[PDB]
Amino acid sequence: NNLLRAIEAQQHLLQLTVWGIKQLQARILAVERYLKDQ
Amino acid sequence: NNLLRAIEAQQHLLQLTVWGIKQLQARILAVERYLKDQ
Amino acid sequence: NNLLRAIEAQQHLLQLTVWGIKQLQARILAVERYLKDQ
Amino acid sequence: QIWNNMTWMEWDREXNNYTSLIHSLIEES
Amino acid sequence: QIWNNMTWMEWDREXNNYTSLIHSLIEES
Amino acid sequence: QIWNNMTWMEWDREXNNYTSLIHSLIEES
Repeated sequence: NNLLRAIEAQQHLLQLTVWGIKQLQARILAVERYLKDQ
Repeated sequence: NNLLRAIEAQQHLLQLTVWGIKQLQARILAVERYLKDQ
Repeated sequence: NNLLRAIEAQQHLLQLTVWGIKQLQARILAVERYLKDQ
Repeated sequence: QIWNNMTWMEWDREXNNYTSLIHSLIEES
Repeated sequence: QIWNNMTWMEWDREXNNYTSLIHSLIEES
Repeated sequence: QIWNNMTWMEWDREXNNYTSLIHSLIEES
């Protein structure tokens, strides 16, 4: 039961990292586009 | 068996996040270098 | 026991990705601030 | 070894697919 | 859908909270 | 608390090392 609970919590932690990476990809793409345009 | 299968899938998800972070580190380093050079 | 050991190792891998994302968020925020200031 | 926009959209798809499978495995348990 | 600074500080809190729980679960085992 | 290039290469090594261990644990099971 502690193992299932750990996997559940780790999945939430994984989702947070996936969402964070998506945010950062969009932010650096916005910067690269700005610099290209300038 | 569902726990082993979950750990297997989570390892693939972890690898994808590691690869993504490596990509983003290289992209922001390229931007920081561009800005230094300019 | 292999499952507990795998979850332990995966937690270390998750911590490394969380730390990496925090680093990158700070780096792209520093770049966005530089560009705003310029 | 620099992923373009299409490679990032494949990354997103592969993350969604593994997440969907894991949700089912944890529920089915 | 662009997270601001406060949303990132919530992200950090939520990551700390899950990490603390997982540490306890793995120890308690 | 800003990691330099060498600290990122240690990060990469530590990620490879944990991934190698996990692969073996999941196989050995």
